[PDB]
Amino acid sequence: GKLYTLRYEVEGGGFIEIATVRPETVFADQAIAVHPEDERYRHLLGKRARIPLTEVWIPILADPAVEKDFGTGALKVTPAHDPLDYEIGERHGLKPVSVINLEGRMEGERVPEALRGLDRFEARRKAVELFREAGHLVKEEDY
Ligand SMILES: C[C@@H](O)[C@H](N)C(=O)NS(=O)(=O)OC[C@H]1O[C@@H](n2cnc3c(N)ncnc32)[C@H](O)[C@@H]1O
Repeated sequence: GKLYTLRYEVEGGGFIEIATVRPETVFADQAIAVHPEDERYRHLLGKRARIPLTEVWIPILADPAVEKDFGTGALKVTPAHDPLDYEIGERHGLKPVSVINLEGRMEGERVPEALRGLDRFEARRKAVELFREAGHLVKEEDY
């Protein structure tokens, strides 16, 4: 597998970078969480970030469960698809949004048209290319 670092547009200008090994779940993001003491993102608390390939904006919020040394230190939170995110979601009242159905296929208005209906694994590969082509892929690392 690979680790992808994506740049999400920030309200007012600029970007915040997030790392993930599950690029296909980006569309289910409900928040970007950062540790309240992280100087890299403190000034972004309270502003919003736009999910790549969508017109959806999500809050950049503070949560002490975030590890500054993991990934970029900025954690994309998808309550519907990760157990820790679910807890962050509970702490902040986030609404879980799922973009992968029980049969394992991508679904939902927030999912890019070219990805709807694809099985999760093919969607992962394709999502990376859509991100790359659109200028959201900062980098990729091999395990
Ligand atoms: C699917 C995403 O929405 C999910 N947040 C996630 O991180 N996906 S992941 O598989 O790339 O990440 C693996 C695990 O490491 C956790 N993790 C990654 N970065 C951090 C961080 N900076 N602080 C705390 N946990 C982290 C993720 O929440 C998840 O539990």
